[PDB]
Amino acid sequence: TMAAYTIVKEEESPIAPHRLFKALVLERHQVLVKAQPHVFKSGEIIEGDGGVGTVTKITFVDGHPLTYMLHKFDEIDAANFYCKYTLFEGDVLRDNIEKVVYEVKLEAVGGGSKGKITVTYHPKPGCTVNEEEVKIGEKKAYEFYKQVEEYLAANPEVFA
Ligand SMILES: [Cl-]
Repeated sequence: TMAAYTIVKEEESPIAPHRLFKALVLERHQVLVKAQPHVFKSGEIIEGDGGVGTVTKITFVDGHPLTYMLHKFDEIDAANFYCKYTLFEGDVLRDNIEKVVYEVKLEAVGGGSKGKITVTYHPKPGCTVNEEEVKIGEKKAYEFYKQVEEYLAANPEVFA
């Protein structure tokens, strides 16, 4: 009940993985305002050079329930379309979550991709991970994912 809580998800995309990996990982801070300008106000690198160790800050628009998030890149293997990164700060963590650790892995399937993401919610000591909260966060994450995919399909030159 006070353990970390992990979900794994796999889905195929018609988008080629080099584009999806830039949009969803490496340059996500530069795409999220373009793909979801009704949710995200800004995305920027606040520390680092783009690679391992980089911290990004994403802020939400006014009127959104959330305010900002900081993520750090832990591991990047761009040739294999793999990244581990950690959401380590922000109001979305509320009081009970220490960090959320993400692993993304894509591979080419014909002209598109197969993607796998693992998400691990780490509660603070003496706290628990609330499943309804995870469900709502994951629904919203899945909306972002699908709207990035719809943006890349509508704008085929981007990251091509
Ligand atoms: Cl600032």
